[PDB]
Order: sequence, then structure tokens, then C-alpha cells
Amino acid sequence: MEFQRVHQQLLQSHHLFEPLSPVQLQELLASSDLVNLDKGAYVFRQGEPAHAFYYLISGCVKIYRLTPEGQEKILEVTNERNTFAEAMMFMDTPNYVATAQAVVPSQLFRFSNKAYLRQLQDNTPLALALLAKLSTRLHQRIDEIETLSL
Amino acid sequence: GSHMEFQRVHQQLLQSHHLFEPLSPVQLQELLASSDLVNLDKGAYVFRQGEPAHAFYYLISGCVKIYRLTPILEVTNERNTFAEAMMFMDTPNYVATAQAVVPSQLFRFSNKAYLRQLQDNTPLALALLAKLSTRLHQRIDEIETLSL
Repeated sequence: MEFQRVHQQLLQSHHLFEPLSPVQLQELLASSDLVNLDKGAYVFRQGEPAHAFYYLISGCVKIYRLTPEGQEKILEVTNERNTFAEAMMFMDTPNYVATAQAVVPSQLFRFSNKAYLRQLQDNTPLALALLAKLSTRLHQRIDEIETLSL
Repeated sequence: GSHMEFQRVHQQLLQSHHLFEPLSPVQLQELLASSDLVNLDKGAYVFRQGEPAHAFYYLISGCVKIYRLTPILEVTNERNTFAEAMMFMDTPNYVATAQAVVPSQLFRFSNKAYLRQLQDNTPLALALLAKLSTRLHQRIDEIETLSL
């Protein structure tokens, strides 16, 4: 059962899991899936139901939308020990808006949106942190600021 | 106070709005200790574009028009708040002008005291996250990252 110690250890450094207590982190890991991928394999495809975000244990993932004429528009390249797709929880959209593909053999933790948000419901510090993040992401929207209400 | 005139008078009204309804008795008390009721004449300014942002408002009666300047935003309906978005953007000064266009009555609330309460209120922090979520539900074909 030693593996829980080492995984708590690397995850606790990351800002998405940091404000979580040891107890909450354990519970999040308990509902996660381990995901193994070859180079070229998809983590998820654009238009698929978005129910999970990912921590990249090892490897490298590119994120892009394919256009009507076949070409990739690239969103990001994610390096190991980083998360991706967590923004999906705070979009009013059912489906992944991009595709994520491993560019080398990779290994991930897939965390449920629903399980993470369950922890959030009893972690005010974490809620406030995400509120700060969402807020910076919606202040690069301060050229066409349409309202000062919520 | 002690009678706590202010909260006992105004709590029923405020508790009908989503920004204050989740606040516990004590949290509402602490918010209100730093709140005021303001009567504005036709055409006076609640605040001006470019002015420091230390308060947000609830329009009780009357009419407030909110608009930006040029190199057109919203007519605040009675029973609605405004300027609460200033708490959740990184600029410390107001980004627009609010002017009463008839004799208006408003609540003026301290941003500092409000954010203080938010620090101990997860249901409120969640509800604000859902409100920001609907705003981020812009970036239509304009989404540039899936990270936060």
C-alpha cells in the first residue's frame, strides 16, 4: 500500500492539490484511474464528454483543435508533473473543446471532475484559489469588458 | 446599534439576493457594520470610471446607468447589485461610470468586508465560481488553453 505515500508526495506539490488535506488527497487518488499511453495515442478527443482532468506523471501531451480543412490549431504542449483539462470543470460545456495526444509514451492519473468538485465543496481555501485563477483568466477579457456585475 | 437597527431593518431585503443569502448571521452582521444606505439626486455619480474600487452597490429604488468611455453597458434594474465584479479582477480602480438618472436609493457595501466573509463561506465561493464559469463560457472558438 506504499504507493499512496509516493503519489500523495508528488501531487501535493502541485497548486491544484496543494490546499487539500492529506485525507482529501487520498480520497481523490482513490477514485482516480491510471492511464497508460503509447506515442500517438489519444488522452481524449475533441467532442467527447468531458468528465475528467489529468495529471501527467511521465511523458508529454499536445493539445489542439482540428480545423474543417484538416489542420491542427495548437493550444498547449504539457510537460510531465503538470495538469491539463482542469478548466473544463468551469466551462458551461459538456464536451472536450480540443484533443489531447501523447507525443511520447506517457503515463497519467485521470481524476474525475465530480470527485475533485466534491473535495472543493469542503475546502474554502481551494475554492478561493480557483476563484483567483478563473478571475485572472477572465481579466485578460478587460478590453471588451461588458459588465461590472456577476 | 445593539438593537442592530441596520441588519434587523435590511436583512429580509438583502437575503433575497444571491450575494448575501448564503452569509451566516455573523457574516452579514460584519458586512453591514461597514455598509451604508445612500440617497442620490437625479444625475449624481455613484462612482466614476477610473476611480478607486472599494465598494459595490445594491440598487434599492431608482435607476442607475453604467457605461464606458471612447477612444454603453447596462441599466441597473431595481433589486440588483452592481460593481461586484471589481472584487474579481486585478485592477484596483473602477473600469466604468455609474450615474443615477433619477433620485435613487442604494446600499453601499465594503469590498474588503465582503471578501473577508467570503474567506469563511464555501457555498458562496462555489456560487461565485459558477457565475464566473458562465462568463468563461465565452471563449467560443476563442479558447486558447484548457488549464487554469
